[PDB]
Amino acid sequence: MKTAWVFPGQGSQAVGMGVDLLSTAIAKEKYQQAEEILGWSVVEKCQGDEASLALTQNTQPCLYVIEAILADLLRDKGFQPDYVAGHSLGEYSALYAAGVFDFATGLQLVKQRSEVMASASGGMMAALMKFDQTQLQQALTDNTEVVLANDNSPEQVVISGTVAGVEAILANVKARRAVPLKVSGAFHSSFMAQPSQSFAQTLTACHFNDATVPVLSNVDPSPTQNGDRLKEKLIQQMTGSVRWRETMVNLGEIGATDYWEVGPGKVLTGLCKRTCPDLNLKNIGQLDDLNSL
Repeated sequence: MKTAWVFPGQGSQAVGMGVDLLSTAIAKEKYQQAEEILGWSVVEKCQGDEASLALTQNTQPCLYVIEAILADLLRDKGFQPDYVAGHSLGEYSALYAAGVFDFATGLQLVKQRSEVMASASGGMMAALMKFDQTQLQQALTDNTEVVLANDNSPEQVVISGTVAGVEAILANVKARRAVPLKVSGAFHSSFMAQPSQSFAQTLTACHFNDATVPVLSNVDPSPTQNGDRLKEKLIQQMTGSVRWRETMVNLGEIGATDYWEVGPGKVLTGLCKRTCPDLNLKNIGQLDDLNSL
């Protein structure tokens, strides 16, 4: 048996997430750490307005803090990961889970990362479920204003770019539904370049430990544990595509028999269903999940 822990990103947040975790000493502590580092309470913010929670400058550090808490809760129960990965923001949680940086260093990175992306608005992203893979390529080949930002499952991708451009492909690629994401930036595309290049200055000055388990990174989901290759892949992540489909395939084939989504929602196990359906799925995002072992 080999188990992957995978960490969900933006879009998996829901109101009330993490709040039941608060009766554990581990959660209480890290929440207080997050509060001193961030200047606001993650618990309080997770119980706020829905739209407000979805603002990426709230969502990202909220998801990271909760996911790091879940990882440590899992550890305390004795469970340990064989492989880690995370979807966009999730990668940070995965990196913390793998010893690459400590809790606090990670939260500071996430905080800055999410500020950059929140201020780096202008453009737009949309998701496509059940599309003509052929018609997608024609609409994307030679397209300077629209790129592929997530490759999530054979049935699903996310495109990214100018408002005009993304609306176009929407109307002239067979598929529905085709749903604008609740984000207002051209994330995971070259539009993030100038934003991604100041944050990269910050990232390179940060020492990365080697990982205690294999990390499969978004831009290159081949397993590795080298601290410097992982930083390199992470630095590349903000302008680059999330190869999550390939992440799951790599998992299933390098040995992993089980696949645990460590965080709120069912998005990453949902994806795994229609990609590697012979893998065993758990969703660990609530105390109730933890208690069932």
